[PDB]
Amino acid sequence: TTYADFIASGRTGRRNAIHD
Amino acid sequence: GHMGNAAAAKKGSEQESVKEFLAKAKEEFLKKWESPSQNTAQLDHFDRIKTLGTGSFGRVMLVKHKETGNHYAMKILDKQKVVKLKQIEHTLNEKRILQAVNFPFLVKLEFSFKDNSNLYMVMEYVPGGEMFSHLRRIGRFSEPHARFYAAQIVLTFEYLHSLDLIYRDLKPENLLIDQQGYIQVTDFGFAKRVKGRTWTLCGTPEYLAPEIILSKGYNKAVDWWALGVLIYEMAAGYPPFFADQPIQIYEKIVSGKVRFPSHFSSDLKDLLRNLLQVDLTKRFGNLKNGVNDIKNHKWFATTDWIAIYQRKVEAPFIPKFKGPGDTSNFDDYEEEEIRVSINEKCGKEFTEF
Ligand SMILES: C[C@@H]1C[NH2+]CCCN1S(=O)(=O)c1cccc2cnccc12
Repeated sequence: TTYADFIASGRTGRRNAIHD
Repeated sequence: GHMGNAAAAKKGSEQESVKEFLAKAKEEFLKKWESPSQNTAQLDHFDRIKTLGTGSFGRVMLVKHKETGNHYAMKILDKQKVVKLKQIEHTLNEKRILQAVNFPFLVKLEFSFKDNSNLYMVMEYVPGGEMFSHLRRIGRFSEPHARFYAAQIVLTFEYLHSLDLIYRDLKPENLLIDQQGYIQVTDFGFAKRVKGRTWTLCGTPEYLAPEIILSKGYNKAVDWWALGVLIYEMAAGYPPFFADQPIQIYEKIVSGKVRFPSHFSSDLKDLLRNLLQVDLTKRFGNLKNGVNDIKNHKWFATTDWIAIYQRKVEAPFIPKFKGPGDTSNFDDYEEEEIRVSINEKCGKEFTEF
């Protein structure tokens, strides 16, 4: 499911900006 | 047509009154922009309590003013580290913006000063924590709850754009919730005052507009794209474009395809298709009717824009508040000393601070 895909992405935590 | 005479007259008058407000707001902004305030307090006026946040930017600490007992959030930047990370201009610009703007959903800079080692921006303490935390905990916001927050961002961008400020840093991580449940925008390091186009690759992958990814010159329409991403994430619990790695995220962003959860209303999907519009000639917020295409959209039909601005709407969610100085809505961080060298560092660079 889409939710499961989101969990699998590894990008559920706070996201850094590009420069970081 | 869609409106009878009374509704059309009321809307027209409302839109003209926005123009009048923005003209005065610009006059006031430009006075402070041209003559910025400096050196309005010093370090020993404050007790340092606890670290509220950290990053490459430095840290933000909860502090207490010794005389009043008022709490504030003090951003501490090491002048030498700012220089090393090539952030002099961004740091000066952030402080200049913060001391010049005035809007109910923009955090107020209450004091600023510097010493031999550091720069200090003392802001109102916003005790409800990041929208991010609440969103990940609750999972997703109902459409009315998402709409309440979205309306505040719409008004805030209407204000900033009128000042020729592009924001470029919208995401739930950068939005705080105050004691009344309203939003505070705090970070202005990526904001830029430009009337036309600009070219810097900056922002957060999930929130980047296609024209940024594609190395185009771009304009304030990138903020309206980012609003679409934010509304989607608030209402779904996850953003519209995600993947293991940024490159794959960018492919999806530029593709012109977005999919929606089955619980999204038709009104919400129509708004999002018009915000998450890859074709700049068609994106809401970027057409002849400007911000009115957003404010007058069916998804916002129940929104009383003036009541939101006046903070007279009852918020759908109030963060737990155990009193002044309570930090329970923020994470715990390792506490580090605050060194003030006996020798001034990077003085010329930061004369304007
Ligand atoms: C700069 C960091 C970066 N991470 C994203 C969120 C913004 N913060 S913060 O939560 O530490 C914060 C910044 C400014 C004013 C605040 C006022 N009250 C609390 C925290 C405050």
